[PDB]
Amino acid sequence: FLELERSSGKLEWSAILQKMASDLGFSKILFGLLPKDSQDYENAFIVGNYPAAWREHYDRAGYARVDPTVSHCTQSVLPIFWEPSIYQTRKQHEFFEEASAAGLVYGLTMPLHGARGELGALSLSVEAENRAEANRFMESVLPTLWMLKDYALQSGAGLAFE
Amino acid sequence: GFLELERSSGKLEWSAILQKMASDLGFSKILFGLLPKDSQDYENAFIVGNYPAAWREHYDRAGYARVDPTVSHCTQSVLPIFWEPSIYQTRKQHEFFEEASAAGLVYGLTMPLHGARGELGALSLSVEAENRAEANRFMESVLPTLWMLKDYALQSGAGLAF
Ligand SMILES: CS(=O)(=O)c1cccc(OCCCC(=O)N[C@@H]2C[C@H]3C[C@H]3C2=O)c1
Ligand SMILES: CS(=O)(=O)c1cccc(OCCCC(=O)N[C@@H]2C[C@H]3C[C@H]3C2=O)c1
Repeated sequence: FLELERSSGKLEWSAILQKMASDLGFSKILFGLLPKDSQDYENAFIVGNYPAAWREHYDRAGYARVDPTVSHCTQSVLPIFWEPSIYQTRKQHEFFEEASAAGLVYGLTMPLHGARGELGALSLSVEAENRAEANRFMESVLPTLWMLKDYALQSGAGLAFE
Repeated sequence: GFLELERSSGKLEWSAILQKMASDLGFSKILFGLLPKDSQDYENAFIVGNYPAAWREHYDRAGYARVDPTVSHCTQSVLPIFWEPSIYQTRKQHEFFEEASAAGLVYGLTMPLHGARGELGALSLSVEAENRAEANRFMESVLPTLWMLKDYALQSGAGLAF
C-alpha cells in the first residue's frame, strides 16, 4: 500500500497495482476512474490487463449502459460479484456470453467514490474450476482488497487527473 | 454482524446495531455522520452515536466543523485519519484538542464516507487507552474489520438517513 501511495507515475503505479492483484490471485483487472459530474465512461482513466479486444469491443458496443456492474457502482459502495443472476436482460445474456469468450467469467467489482466526487471501480477477475472455488479465492482476500480499493482510489485519483 | 445492519428496518434499531458492534470491537465512543449531496451544512446532518451531548452541542455553537482537522481531511481523502497530536496545527485546533480531551475524546480514528449518491460523512471511533502507543496498536488490530464496516455502515446508513 505504501508503494502505491508513493508512486510518481501512472505507468509505475499501474505496475504496482497489477502485481498486487496478481499476488492475491487475480488474472485480469481493471481500474477505472472518472471525475466529478462526468459520466463519459469511454473517456475515463483506465488501467489494467483486460483483453484489448474485449475493451474496444465493449466501447464500440456501448456496453457501459449494458454492463450490470456499471449501474451497481452508481448505486452502491459495496462489492458486486459476477454471479450469473445479475445478467438479466436480452443484451446482458449476450454480454455475459461475450465476456466469457474474452476469459472474464468469475470475479468482483468494487465501486469507487472519491473525496473530489470521482466515480470508478476496481474490478478483479479470478480463474477457477467453478463459481464456488472463485468465491472461496475471492473471500480469502476480501479484507485485503477492501483496504486496497481505497488506497488505489486515493493514489489513483491523484495520478489520473492531478 | 454486518448483515443485520443492512437489514435494519429503521434508524433507531440500526444505530443500536452499530453502537454494539463498535463497542464489541473495543470502541468507547463513536459517531456516524452523514450529509447529503451538495451540502456542507453540518448542523442539519444525520447523526448517530454516543459522543458526549455537551461536546456535540459545544462543537456546533462553536462552528467546530470548520476547525475539526478530521472534517477537512474527510473532504480530501477516503483514507482513515488518526487523532495524533500533529493533526492539530492551528491555534484554534490546539484549543479544540484541549476541549475534546476534557470531553473524553483523546485517542481514536476517523473514517471518511463518500456515498454513491454524493453523501459526505464519517465513522469516527474513540479509544480509552493509557497511552497513544497502546491506542495505535488496538486500532491497527481491528483496522481491516473497520474498513469493511465503514462502507457497510455508509451503504445501509444512507438508505435510512434520507
Ligand atoms: C469508466 S469509469 O472507469 O469511469 C467507471 C465508472 C463506473 C463503473 C465502471 O465500471 C466498473 C465495471 C466494469 C467491469 O469490470 N466490467 C467487466 C467486463 C465483463 C466481465 C464483466 C465485467 O464486469 C467504470
Ligand atoms: C456533519 S457530517 O456528518 O455530515 C460530516 C461530514 C464530514 C465530516 C464529518 O466529521 C467527521 C469527524 C468528526 C469527529 O469525529 N470529531 C471528533 C470530536 C473530537 C475528538 C475529535 C474528533 O475528531 C462529519
